[PDB]
Amino acid sequence: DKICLGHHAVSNGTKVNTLTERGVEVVNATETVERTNIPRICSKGKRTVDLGQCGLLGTITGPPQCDQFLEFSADLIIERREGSDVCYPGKFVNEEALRQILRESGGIDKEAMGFTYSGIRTNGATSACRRSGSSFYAEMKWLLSNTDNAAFPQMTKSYKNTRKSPALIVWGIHHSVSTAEQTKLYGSGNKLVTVGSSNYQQSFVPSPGARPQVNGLSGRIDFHWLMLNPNDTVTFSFNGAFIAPDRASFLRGKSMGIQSGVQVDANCEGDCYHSGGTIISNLPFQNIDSRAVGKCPRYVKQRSLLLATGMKNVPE
Amino acid sequence: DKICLGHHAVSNGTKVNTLTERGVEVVNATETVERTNIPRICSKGKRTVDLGQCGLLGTITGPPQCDQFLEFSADLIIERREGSDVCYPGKFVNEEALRQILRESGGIDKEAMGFTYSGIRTNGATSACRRSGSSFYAEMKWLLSNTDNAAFPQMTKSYKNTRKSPALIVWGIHHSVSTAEQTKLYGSGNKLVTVGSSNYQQSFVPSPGARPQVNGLSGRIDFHWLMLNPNDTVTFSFNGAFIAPDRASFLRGKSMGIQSGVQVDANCEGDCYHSGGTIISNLPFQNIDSRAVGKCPRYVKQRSLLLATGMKNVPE
Amino acid sequence: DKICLGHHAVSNGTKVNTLTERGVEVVNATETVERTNIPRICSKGKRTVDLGQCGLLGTITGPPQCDQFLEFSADLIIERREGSDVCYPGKFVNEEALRQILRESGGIDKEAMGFTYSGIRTNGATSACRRSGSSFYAEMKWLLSNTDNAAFPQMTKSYKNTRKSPALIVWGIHHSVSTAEQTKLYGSGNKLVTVGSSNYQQSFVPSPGARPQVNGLSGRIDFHWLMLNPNDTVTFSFNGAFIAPDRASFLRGKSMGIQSGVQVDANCEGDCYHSGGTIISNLPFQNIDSRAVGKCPRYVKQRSLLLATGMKNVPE
Amino acid sequence: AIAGFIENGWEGLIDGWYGFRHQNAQGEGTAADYKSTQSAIDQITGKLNRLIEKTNQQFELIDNEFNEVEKQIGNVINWTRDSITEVWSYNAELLVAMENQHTIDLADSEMDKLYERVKRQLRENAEEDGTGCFEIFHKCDDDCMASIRNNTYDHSKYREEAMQNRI
Amino acid sequence: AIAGFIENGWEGLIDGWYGFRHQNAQGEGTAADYKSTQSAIDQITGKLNRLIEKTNQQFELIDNEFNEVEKQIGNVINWTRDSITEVWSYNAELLVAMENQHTIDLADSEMDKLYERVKRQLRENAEEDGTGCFEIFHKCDDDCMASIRNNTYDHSKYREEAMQNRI
Amino acid sequence: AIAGFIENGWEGLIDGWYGFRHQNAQGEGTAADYKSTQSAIDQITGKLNRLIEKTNQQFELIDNEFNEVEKQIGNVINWTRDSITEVWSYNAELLVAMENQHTIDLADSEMDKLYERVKRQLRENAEEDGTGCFEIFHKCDDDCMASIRNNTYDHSKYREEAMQNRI
Ligand SMILES: CC(=O)N[C@H]1[C@H](O[C@@H]2[C@@H](O)[C@H](O)O[C@H](CO)[C@@H]2O)O[C@H](CO[C@]2(C(=O)O)C[C@H](O)[C@@H](NC(C)=O)[C@H]([C@H](O)[C@H](O)CO)O2)[C@@H](O)[C@@H]1O[C@@H]1O[C@H](CO)[C@H](O)[C@H](O)[C@H]1O
Ligand SMILES: *[C@@H]1O[C@H](CO[C@@H]2O[C@@H](C)[C@@H](O)[C@@H](O)[C@@H]2O)[C@@H](O[C@@H]2O[C@H](CO)[C@@H](O[C@@H]3O[C@H](CO)[C@@H](O)[C@H](O)[C@@H]3O)[C@H](O)[C@H]2NC(C)=O)[C@H](O)[C@H]1NC(C)=O
Ligand SMILES: *[C@@H]1O[C@H](CO[C@@H]2O[C@@H](C)[C@@H](O)[C@@H](O)[C@@H]2O)[C@@H](O[C@@H]2O[C@H](CO)[C@@H](O[C@@H]3O[C@H](CO)[C@@H](O)[C@H](O)[C@@H]3O)[C@H](O)[C@H]2NC(C)=O)[C@H](O)[C@H]1NC(C)=O
Ligand SMILES: *[C@@H]1O[C@H](CO[C@@H]2O[C@@H](C)[C@@H](O)[C@@H](O)[C@@H]2O)[C@@H](O[C@@H]2O[C@H](CO)[C@@H](O[C@@H]3O[C@H](CO)[C@@H](O)[C@H](O)[C@@H]3O)[C@H](O)[C@H]2NC(C)=O)[C@H](O)[C@H]1NC(C)=O
Ligand SMILES: *[C@@H]1O[C@H](CO)[C@@H](O[C@@H]2O[C@H](CO)[C@@H](O[C@@H]3O[C@H](CO)[C@@H](O)[C@H](O)[C@@H]3O)[C@H](O)[C@H]2NC(C)=O)[C@H](O)[C@H]1NC(C)=O
Ligand SMILES: *[C@@H]1O[C@H](CO)[C@@H](O[C@@H]2O[C@H](CO)[C@@H](O[C@@H]3O[C@H](CO)[C@@H](O)[C@H](O)[C@@H]3O)[C@H](O)[C@H]2NC(C)=O)[C@H](O)[C@H]1NC(C)=O
Ligand SMILES: *[C@@H]1O[C@H](CO)[C@@H](O[C@@H]2O[C@H](CO)[C@@H](O[C@@H]3O[C@H](CO)[C@@H](O)[C@H](O)[C@@H]3O)[C@H](O)[C@H]2NC(C)=O)[C@H](O)[C@H]1NC(C)=O
Ligand SMILES: *[C@@H]1O[C@H](CO)[C@@H](O)[C@H](O)[C@H]1NC(C)=O
Ligand SMILES: *[C@@H]1O[C@H](CO)[C@@H](O)[C@H](O)[C@H]1NC(C)=O
Ligand SMILES: *[C@@H]1O[C@H](CO)[C@@H](O)[C@H](O)[C@H]1NC(C)=O
Ligand SMILES: [Ca+2]
Ligand SMILES: [Ca+2]
Ligand SMILES: [Ca+2]
Repeated sequence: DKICLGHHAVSNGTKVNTLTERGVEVVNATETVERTNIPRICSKGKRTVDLGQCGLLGTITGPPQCDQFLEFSADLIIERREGSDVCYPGKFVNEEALRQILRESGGIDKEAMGFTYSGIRTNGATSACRRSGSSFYAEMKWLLSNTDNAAFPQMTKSYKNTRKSPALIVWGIHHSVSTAEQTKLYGSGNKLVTVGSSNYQQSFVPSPGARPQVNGLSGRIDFHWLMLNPNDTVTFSFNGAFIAPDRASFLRGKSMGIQSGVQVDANCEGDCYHSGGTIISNLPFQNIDSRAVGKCPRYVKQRSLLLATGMKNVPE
Repeated sequence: DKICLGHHAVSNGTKVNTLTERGVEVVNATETVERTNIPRICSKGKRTVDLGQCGLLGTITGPPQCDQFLEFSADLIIERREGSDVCYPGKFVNEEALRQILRESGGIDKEAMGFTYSGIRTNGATSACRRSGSSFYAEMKWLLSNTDNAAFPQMTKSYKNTRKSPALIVWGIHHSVSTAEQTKLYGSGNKLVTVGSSNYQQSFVPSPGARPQVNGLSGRIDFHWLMLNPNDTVTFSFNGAFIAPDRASFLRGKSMGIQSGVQVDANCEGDCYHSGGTIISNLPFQNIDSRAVGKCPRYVKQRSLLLATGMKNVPE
Repeated sequence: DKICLGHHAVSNGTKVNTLTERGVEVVNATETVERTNIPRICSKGKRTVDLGQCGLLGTITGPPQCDQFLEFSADLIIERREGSDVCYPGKFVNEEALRQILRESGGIDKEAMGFTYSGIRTNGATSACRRSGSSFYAEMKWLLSNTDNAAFPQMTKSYKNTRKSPALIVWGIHHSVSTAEQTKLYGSGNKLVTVGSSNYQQSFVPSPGARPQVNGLSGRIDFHWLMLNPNDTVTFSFNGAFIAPDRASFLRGKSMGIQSGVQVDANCEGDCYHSGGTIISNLPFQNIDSRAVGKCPRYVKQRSLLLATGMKNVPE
Repeated sequence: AIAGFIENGWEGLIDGWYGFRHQNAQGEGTAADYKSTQSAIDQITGKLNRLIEKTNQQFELIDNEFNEVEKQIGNVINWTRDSITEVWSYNAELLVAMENQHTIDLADSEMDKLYERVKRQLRENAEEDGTGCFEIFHKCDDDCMASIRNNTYDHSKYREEAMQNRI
Repeated sequence: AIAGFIENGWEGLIDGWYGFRHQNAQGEGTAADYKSTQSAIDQITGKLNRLIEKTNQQFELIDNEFNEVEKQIGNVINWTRDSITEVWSYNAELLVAMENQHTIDLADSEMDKLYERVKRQLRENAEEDGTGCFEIFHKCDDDCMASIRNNTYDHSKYREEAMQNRI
Repeated sequence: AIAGFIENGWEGLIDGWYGFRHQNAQGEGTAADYKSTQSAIDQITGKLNRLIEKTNQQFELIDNEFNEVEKQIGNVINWTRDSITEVWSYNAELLVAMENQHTIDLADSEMDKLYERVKRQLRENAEEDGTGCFEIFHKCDDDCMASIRNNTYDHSKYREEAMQNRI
């Protein structure tokens, strides 16, 4: 008469690794590295802005593509490959720093800067910024001499930040195709743009010069920016080639921004995104994308690491 | 008749975590994450310099606040929120790189550069740099035309580094409020400052322009620097708007620098500091401050992680 | 009558550490941190280029030292302390970014840019770039006025990138010793060089000014570069002080680059290098050099960490 | 033909991780031990609760997929990211390797504890056969078998008879 | 009413981590075993010596609390610092969890070693009661109890008598 | 004068990690057990295979030994590199410490398994002497010794005689 002690086993054992052995079979195991991707941006519970053809920096200058977003609010901001910050050719200087500020901004609130003008045209426009015909950046003013060739009066305009938050200020310098074009617009003589705050003075010179047509134009407007602090003033002195801001921007609160090439989906909830979708997982690791952002499992190199959830499998 | 084997237990057991269980009780446990802060800068055994109202970069240019420190020696250097590098308004370009060099410098030793001058004033001063009335940076010279409006002779001055260490060289460009002011000081015409070494040539233009009054002045002097190597020469060519160095600086040896808002205490010894004091601990981890510097326990997110120093507690 | 169970032991036990004890003796142990260095660059199986006196950036501009490498191919590229990118004094702006691009380039293939010229000398040369007497950078052209003092015609030259890869474009600005020298070469008047692509416009001004003689010359030619994208055009407008490219460069494929002060050895194979040689090891860690590159054991601080490969040693 | 854990596991045991298999005059029978099963499961469940953790730390883009950042900073960023990836990849391989070794040894250790507990219930009435079974040296009906299982077997009741049979 | 480690720990044992509790005609008595206590303590002390280590590596500010650095580099620095903090936070949770598992098992393992040592001193003169005690099958006075404790008990002296009593 | 593993190791055992040492009328003899040796070696070999791994990740220079990079970025690079070095230095110290503790316990654990296996072959014919040996209570010639070693000893053959001798 006899009694034995034993333990269970199965025919479907799974291999795992241990400190001592590769592929020891165990009764049960679970994956620890996430491979499963949802090819959508799971946006449920978040105020989402899909910027589409609008590039994020354009929300500040306002080319036509960005008209809907000049004062956007968002918890989650999605940039797209097709988005351009620009209508008239050019770019932002320090673009990426600025992009990063706007991605976590919560959105932006615009405020008028109060500049007005005498002795000059203010209606500079281009066929590259198309609204109801030729137009320009919604938040800027292309200042020009009162007539072709005529002298551009030396000017000063200042703006003080009344609010309790730093104001994003932006301006542009116009780089003409030829000193001859730069004279038609702003008159002959050397052109200079001085931009002074308390914690910032800098000069900018238009560098006219031939260059490839982009959109059929060889001009460039390049944008510069600075943070003006509460109670600080920014002063602008110039005799031409200046693209003046109409409005300043204040950051709303908190957001996260991503870049992506897949559809939004307001039904699924997610907190970890990457260009190709959303990683929904409690697993501690993932092998989908090293640049995933949000609250994420840690990216690892391996596709799989099985964690034993049962004992060694010793079948007969 | 019988003998039993047992082990001890207590009523005051402490909970800890293991690979398998949260809150298993053990007989004794010790903390592993340091939470205890000393709200003083424990400086015992170190030559300490509390810079007070003197900003670290001012030790090189010498505004009034920094007069005591023009040739300071230190093992430990403390910066304070109230410190300004500046008397006349402006700033250092590449400031943070330079700050980092001075924090580990051990201090500085000044050496005369040997410049002398003819046909110009050398006594440029301002009410913003107050000593016995109007004055200027101790280590620089504000060069001006010999009289109001008069022409500033084009000049060259060179200085060779005789020592076996790199010399910190500093100079400044004066940015006037208006081209009219820049003429009063240095005469009409365009102004240019060329600064040549063997491994460095660069140009600097004053950009005069209106800007907010800081201390009632709209001028700015912005400081630039370079490391001149042993046996190298630096040459300065200019016709105005130049703030010339009188002395060059050599780094003494080794120091560590911190930023802080609490009192020095030469009685306690410490090697790990942060703005709010000193972390004295052998624990391997701390949850006080992620930016702690010196020789420190590693910052972790958790407030507490108890390490069992006794067996499982199994009371009856 | 009796039987005992035992295990082996030895007199030559080695000490190791455990979670609980320092220096427990075990029967056998193996090192886990690599200390053994081979003082050669083990290059077997790789197309190696030892650049010698040629600095890596010179392969693009072609000073005499680099004549053999203007179109080099390599899997492994070795830079040396003695290498200079330069014959006429100066330097590359953004040098390190560019160096990093060329280290992983695989080498470079040059293509003519097709510029030709009228009304100017093209034969600018210097005794500092010595071939069969005075010469210049092989891949550039020092443009000068047709005769001493004479006016330098304002010019434009453009080049389009026909290939499917980005083209490395390089040019140079000449900084003369004095405005008097800059007039001899390029005539009086202000000099300006505008360099436009679609994604890049920038101005450059020669800043003439006295500075130390390097090689007996106080001139400097400083080199700038940009990546021109497939199908893009770069345009150059200038009236002097321009050092024009003759050829553009395309990166061949893949390479790794190192810096080193020891001999090449095409007999031993290696994948982990540092300035002082090659680390050949399967050990997971090394204590030779923290800046080792290639496929390497991870650098650790400790010289030794023994891993027990036998049981506790309990001798009688 | 009945054997214990030293030889191998039991495919037929589906109500539990550990069990008893007996042979008497009334035949063969298998039954799960609930306590030692649960102990094991709860320790595994405790591993899972600890390893299925979410970081509460949010990370943001420092990099740009559409418009590449300046090359120097990009190379520093990539180096940093790759270094971190090496660290986590090593941590994750180690975590799983180590936890698996521990899980396996833990389960074996519960088996041993049950065996040892029965050995001590049986006292001087049974002998270890070497395969994880006890040869019981008295008649043990289904009720005596059940009493070994539920920890109520009183070795005194059978001692006299069993010690006599062991000689 | 006397029981051993299988049941629970002893609040009354204050001179040591492990001990002996006996019951004979002269009554009850408890005494610490010094050797097994010290063994355990020294292993724990060895953990502490290893975990109470100081880094000899000095780190300096790359950041500025008073005058914020340029935003791009600041964001790279913060990302790097936060990544490192994640690594260390995970390392520290793991270190403690693992060391605690080991410490607990280690202490249990010393208890087992002592029990096993006594079992082997007693040879055929005693039986395991199942709670961590031995029923000794001969008269064992305070002096015989002390001899078990200090490892001088000679099982031959009592064998004849004990084996007879076990039947 | 013959003793087992509880006392110490055997310098004379060179054909293996574990062994048998016997004493009978024909004298003393030592022999290696192959299976338990190999088991141990293979588990160690498995550690080595896992720890002697090469990273397949390539790293490039971000830094310059000949012409020092700009100071701000250099300081960020050095900080990052030093932080990573701390992480790896801690990982490597921990890896070795932990693997060594495990290797040692593993080897001890194979010794115990062999001892336990022999104890169970011998059944009621031998007693533990306390030093890792069994006093065998019948005549055991070189052939009976070899049968214990190769796992063919049939305890029934000698039981009658051995149990009689134990009294
Ligand atoms: C006093 C004198 O004659 N100075 C000349 C100077 O003197 C040395 C040589 O005479 C000696 O034999 O060799 C060493 C070389 O180590 C001395 O330089 O030489 C300079 C350098 O000039 C060249 C050169 O690079 O070799 C001649 C080239 O043809 C020229 N390249 C051009 C025109 O594109 C080149 C350039 O002018 C500079 O590199 C641009 O910065 O120089 C020679 O220029 C000296 O002549 C004096 O020049 C100065 C201007 O600094 C002034 O006009 C004086 O009146 C003139 O004597
Ligand atoms: C080893 O084996 C068991 C049993 O597996 C199964 O039995 C047969 C019918 C097979 O032909 C298989 O198809 C089947 O998996 C595993 O446990 C079982 O897991 C399955 C799959 O996850 C469970 O399936 C359920 O199916 C429905 C879908 O119709 C879901 O909604 C349920 O929530 C659930 O997923 C099943 O419940 C479960 N069966 C039992 C009796 O427990 C076991 O997981 C496996 N080992 C490993 C490592 O996977
Ligand atoms: C579990 O409990 C013990 C005993 O606790 C003590 O007993 C009672 C009076 C309680 O009411 C408690 O208040 C009291 O602590 C702990 O060991 C004891 O720790 C204390 C506190 O650290 C020690 O006190 C000393 O205090 C003076 C300061 O006046 C110091 O200078 C001494 O160096 C020392 O710290 C005391 O030595 C110690 N007592 C004994 C008998 O060992 C035990 O640590 C605790 N467990 C845990 C995890 O804390
Ligand atoms: C502990 O001890 C053994 C044996 O040690 C040795 O015996 C004597 C002759 C001594 O004077 C020692 O010099 C000698 O090591 C070690 O194993 C032995 O290691 C040696 C050296 O690594 C092995 O040498 C190999 O054999 C060829 C033949 O010449 C060499 O050229 C090769 O380079 C190769 O390494 C040798 O095979 C081996 N001997 C035996 C009998 O196993 C053992 O490593 C050591 N353990 C520790 C941890 O120190
Ligand atoms: C084999 O192991 C797997 C994985 O460890 C087991 O699946 C897991 O089972 C647990 C326990 O049921 C699941 O917990 C579930 O999660 C939530 C929270 O409690 C709840 O909604 C569910 O009711 C349940 O409690 C766990 O999620 C699940 N994990 C996975 C990845 O599927 C499985 O039980 C094991 N198989 C066998 C046959 O034992
Ligand atoms: C509960 O556990 C802790 C272990 O963390 C015990 O406290 C520690 O006791 C040890 C041994 O006394 C202390 O070591 C000491 O080191 C100092 C400085 O190096 C030295 O001067 C002392 O003489 C001593 O050797 C250790 O510092 C101390 N740790 C802490 C954090 O207080 C404690 O004794 C345990 N309690 C009981 C009741 O056992
Ligand atoms: C003491 O431990 C050392 C190190 O663990 C042992 O040396 C090692 O022995 C193994 C084989 O037993 C070696 O594997 C070998 O790989 C090489 C090349 O990859 C191959 O050519 C061989 O035929 C073999 O398979 C391993 O390389 C070697 N390691 C070192 C660092 O030398 C040794 O066995 C132990 N000593 C004793 C006496 O047991
Ligand atoms: C940085 O990494 C990305 C992939 O994540 C790659 O496409 C990019 O080229 C890398 N930069 C360099 C300079 O190798
Ligand atoms: C970097 O971290 C600090 C806190 O350590 C925070 O105050 C600062 O704003 C961060 N920088 C950015 C740009 O988000
Ligand atoms: C960075 O480290 C190197 C050695 O690895 C050292 O020589 C250099 O001084 C360091 N950089 C700075 C800016 O202190
Ligand atoms: Ca508004
Ligand atoms: Ca001095
Ligand atoms: Ca070609």
